[PDB]
Amino acid sequence: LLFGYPVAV
Amino acid sequence: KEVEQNSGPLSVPEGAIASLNCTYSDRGSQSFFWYRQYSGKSPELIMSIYSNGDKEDGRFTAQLNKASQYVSLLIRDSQPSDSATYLCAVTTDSWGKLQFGAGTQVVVTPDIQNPDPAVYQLRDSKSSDKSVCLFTDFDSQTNVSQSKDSDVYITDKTVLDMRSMDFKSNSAVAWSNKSDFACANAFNNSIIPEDTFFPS
Amino acid sequence: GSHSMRYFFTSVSRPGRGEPRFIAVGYVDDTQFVRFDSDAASQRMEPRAPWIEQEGPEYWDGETRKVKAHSQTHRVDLGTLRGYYNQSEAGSHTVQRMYGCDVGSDWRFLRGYHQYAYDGKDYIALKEDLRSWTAADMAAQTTKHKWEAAHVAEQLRAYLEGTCVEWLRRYLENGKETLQRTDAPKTHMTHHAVSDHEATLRCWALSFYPAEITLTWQADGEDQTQDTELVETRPAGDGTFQKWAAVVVPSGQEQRYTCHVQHEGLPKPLTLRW
Amino acid sequence: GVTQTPKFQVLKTGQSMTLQCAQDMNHEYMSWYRQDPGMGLRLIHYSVGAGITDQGEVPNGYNVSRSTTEDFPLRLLSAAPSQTSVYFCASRPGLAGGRPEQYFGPGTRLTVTEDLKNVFPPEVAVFEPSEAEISHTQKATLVCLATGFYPDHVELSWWVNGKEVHSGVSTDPQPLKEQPALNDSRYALSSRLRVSATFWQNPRNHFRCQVQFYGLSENDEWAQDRAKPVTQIVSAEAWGRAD
Amino acid sequence: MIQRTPKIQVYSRHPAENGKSNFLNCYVSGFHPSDIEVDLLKNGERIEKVEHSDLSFSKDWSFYLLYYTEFTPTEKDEYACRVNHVTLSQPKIVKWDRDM
Repeated sequence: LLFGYPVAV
Repeated sequence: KEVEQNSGPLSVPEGAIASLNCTYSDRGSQSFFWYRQYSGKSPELIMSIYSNGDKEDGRFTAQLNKASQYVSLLIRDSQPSDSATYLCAVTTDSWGKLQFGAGTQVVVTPDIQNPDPAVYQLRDSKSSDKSVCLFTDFDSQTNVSQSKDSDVYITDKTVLDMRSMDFKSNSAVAWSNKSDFACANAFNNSIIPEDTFFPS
Repeated sequence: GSHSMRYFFTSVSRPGRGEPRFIAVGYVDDTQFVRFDSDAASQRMEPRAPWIEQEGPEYWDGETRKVKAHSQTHRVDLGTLRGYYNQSEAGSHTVQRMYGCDVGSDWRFLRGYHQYAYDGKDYIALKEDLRSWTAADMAAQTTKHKWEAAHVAEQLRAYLEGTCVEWLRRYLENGKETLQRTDAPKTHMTHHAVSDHEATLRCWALSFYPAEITLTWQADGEDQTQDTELVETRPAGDGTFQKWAAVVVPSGQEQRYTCHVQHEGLPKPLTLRW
Repeated sequence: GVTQTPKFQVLKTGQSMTLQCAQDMNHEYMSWYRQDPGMGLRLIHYSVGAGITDQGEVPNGYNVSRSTTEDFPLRLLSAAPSQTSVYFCASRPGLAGGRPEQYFGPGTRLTVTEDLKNVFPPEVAVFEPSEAEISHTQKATLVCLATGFYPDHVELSWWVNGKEVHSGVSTDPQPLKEQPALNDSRYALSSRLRVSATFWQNPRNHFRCQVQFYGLSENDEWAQDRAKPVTQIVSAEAWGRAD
Repeated sequence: MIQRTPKIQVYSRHPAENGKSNFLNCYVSGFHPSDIEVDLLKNGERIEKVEHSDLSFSKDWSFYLLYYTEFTPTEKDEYACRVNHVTLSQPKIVKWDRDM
């Protein structure tokens, strides 16, 4: 299952 | 469908513990919340859990069991102010749709260290065509039934609190427009404690 | 009997040729089970291992969504970054992201990861404690502050320590007959000749899984390992791996040499003669 | 946080209106829901970023835009009696980062009606404590009463000597419908104010029950021996009886 | 930015037994950047039905990729792999040595 919270550099 | 909060109509006395359960179907859920909604108001986020376990910050305690896909909220120390309907939210990701449960209505019922059931009658500057029987000081365990005669109105109990006196009290009102109005009749539909002080 | 789940994301900028590329692969040890490729057709998160084909609509709908999110952030990062280093729009740059978890024999949490790379070299990484970030330059600092304010460490750690291991365990059980299999290398040695003096010895490890392996040359306890030839463990194409090592010796001093095959499918480290 | 206007709005089938919403958190993911007794919260439309907009569980009857990242205006082209509900606008960071927490706006209440007449404002009336309770519990309860008003859009409060009190107030949660049979049934609301006989029996302190009503605009056509239910503040007052 | 040259490996999935069905691989690795052009050769002519793996990378950020094609070998039918990458001043070709 993929992580649900990416954030931009 | 997706989320199920155990029971709509619920109740709980003072100083007690209130347990709210929630169950979700998407195994992939990763973020769980608990919201509190005071009648006529907006839901105020009151709890967030990101790992399965116990988060107990404040007077609230939240539990998360991913294996059983279950969510909890136990309110230690019940205050009447907690009287509100609790909404349970769950989601998968930052782009997933938040999912709420029908909400489970909670009710903190005050104890009256000293009950004093009674029905009083109060009039108003006559330019008003109506009289009102104020049924007050009931036992936390009394229920105000409905109105049988339509041309006669009812009101559902409400707790009133006095800060400086440390005295609260349950109450409800009855009122209407016609030559025949009895306060005995007013609450002739319920568990009126016998001790009714019916002065006139 | 340790196991792990890793997700690899590559994004490449296409100067003047539209949107960048976004490849996403998800493994469980040395086996892949999912993928996403902006270039592909479906444009959804696709299975790659048959035991992942058993999850339902809820799974794929969610996974597709999250990978498009991952794409979206990455799509942005390429532009952000280009600004940071004030590079020209004319050239192409690469971004890579990797995160996952490790579980022990008890299958419980053990490690958590999350590295970020730009143009082939670390840009920012999560420390082992899962609460701190390591920046590789002045630019990457900005990213560090930016993230220390959004609480990435907080959410990721929750993921890495919780849901990552929970789902890895789920896959392991589901890919029982595949992921928990441990294949022993079918070793053997070969001998070729260069001249009337020096021969070349080659040890062979084949059909082994996982890839973890250490083939070694040795001289009755010495280190014939400085002057030999190793080859990157290579996939066979059927879920197993292959690898070999070789040394030169004049047609003679060849019976006293040893090959030390080390793999978890072998009780005792193998030794050979020819 | 999340702000939205108007608070209350009454309408006529076919009228157009736009519910406003704003967020000062640099969130990317705004949404709109409507809450009804039988279904709880239900999404209507939702946007993850600027220029991005998409259908929800009930997008029929609503349009929506997202030119800026701070505003997300819900639009009703031609109002309908089923649009009668409470609307909550919410926002979420999205890909912006931060607490994956969603925050709701104060909400707006809307009552639609085929004929814009039943905009009945309230008739407030205060009732003085009883000689029985004043003599008994040594306390005085005053019951106020707003009646005949519609829609159920009112804010009632107690004002003693030029201040508002919350100490001993306890008005009904949500109002009743006087005729639990009617389509355009008017409502009635109740409230209580308890006090110590010593305070009530003091000739110089004044009690006022205030009821804010939300009706028609001052620029609304009208004409039937009766004023416009414009947002009024119908009150009732009472004085003590050292009696 | 960083540039790496692809380590090329051409082999078979099973013991090259003249006559039986088999698979010809061309495992390219440790390259960077990602853009790479790989092709399988049979007597100097591009093979069409060639599959490849989903781009992935290694702990050092290097990219690895595998290209395979089913085939039946013969003592005389030559197979090779042709890779092209910016690090390569000119496409590099690597034959198949049945020993390796």
